[PDB]
Amino acid sequence: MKIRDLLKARRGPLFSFEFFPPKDPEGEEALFRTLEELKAFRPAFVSITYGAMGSTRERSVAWAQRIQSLGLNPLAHLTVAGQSRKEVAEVLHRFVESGVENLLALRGDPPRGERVFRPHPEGFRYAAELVALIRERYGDRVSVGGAAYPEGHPESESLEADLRHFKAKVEAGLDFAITQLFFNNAHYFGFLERARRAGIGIPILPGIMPVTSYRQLRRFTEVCGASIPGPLLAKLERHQDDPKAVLEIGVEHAVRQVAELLEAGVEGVHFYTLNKSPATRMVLERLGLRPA
Ligand SMILES: Cc1cc2nc3c(=O)[nH]c(=O)nc-3n(C[C@H](O)[C@H](O)[C@H](O)COP(=O)(O)OP(=O)(O)OC[C@H]3O[C@@H](n4cnc5c(N)ncnc54)[C@H](O)[C@@H]3O)c2cc1C
Repeated sequence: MKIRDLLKARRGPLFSFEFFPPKDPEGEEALFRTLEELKAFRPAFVSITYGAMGSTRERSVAWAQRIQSLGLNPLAHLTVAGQSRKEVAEVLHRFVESGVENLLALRGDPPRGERVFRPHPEGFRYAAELVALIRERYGDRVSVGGAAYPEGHPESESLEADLRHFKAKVEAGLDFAITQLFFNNAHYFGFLERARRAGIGIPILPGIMPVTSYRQLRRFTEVCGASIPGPLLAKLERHQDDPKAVLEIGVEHAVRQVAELLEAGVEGVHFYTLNKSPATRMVLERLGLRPA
């Protein structure tokens, strides 16, 4: 069930989505419904977001195990921020020990209120270090993915540096990568070519977040450094007080993006659902897919 193999032997573009482990029963109940609805569209793998600095690691392990019994293939996210190397290696072992064959090796953001990353006094500093750890201890027993930034990571000194660091991370042992969310496909195609030019040949999957609220869009882009197309921005701002109009605008925009990506031959599309199914399901259905 390694993503590396799923990509190579695919019969068409892979559908995947991400969810985060809830912090309450109401959250769990809502997530279960979301998993049920999206599972009907046959996801190749399902990402499990890793709480900031390991704050909810036990929950990640719990869900990595739980979705397998639901017939889903887990891509367990794992960061090195705010945790000792030992703590990281431990949770990593719990994932593998639980049947997880796919890991998304990440660094994690700085603590809240801090713009410059600082590692745990006894932890890793770069995602590449975790990729190396995973390979050194498990080899090709698991498939590893990493984050890519079409518009550059906020902390990178320059785009050239951002790309060099990504290549280094790939060289550490990545089978694939998933990009930060983007709203204009040009950002993605441009990054893809910059990558190929730099000698990177691994599959780089586009990460897409269909918008369901104006605030959501503004806040997510402000934090991740992604940009908003002027036309989309104007439309969402004008209809922000209308939940239905906003959902329609966001879904249509995502449909347009995804339709072109699929025609361009991407190997798959990764959806950021924020534990909600409506937007993603509407995009898939408007693209012509129907529940199994
Ligand atoms: C698909 C995806 C999934 C994500 N999932 C999660 C999640 O589950 N939990 C979570 O907390 N966050 C998650 N994030 C956010 C991510 O952790 C933050 O963007 C974080 O700030 C960077 O993580 P990274 O793995 O990209 O780091 P890195 O690749 O390590 O990059 C961090 C910074 O260090 C620089 N750098 C890298 N190597 C070097 C070097 N050798 N020398 C100098 N500088 C270097 C980079 O250019 C960059 O600016 C996700 C992001 C994406 C795109």
